[PDB]
Amino acid sequence: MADESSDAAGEPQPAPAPVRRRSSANYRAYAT
Repeated sequence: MADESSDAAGEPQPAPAPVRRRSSANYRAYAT
């Protein structure tokens, strides 16, 4: 494409959901 706005004019991709760190950051802090 020529313009960088084709992302919205064409097919927009679904945003990935962020993972929580309440169990991954507290569990890794005890080991590492």
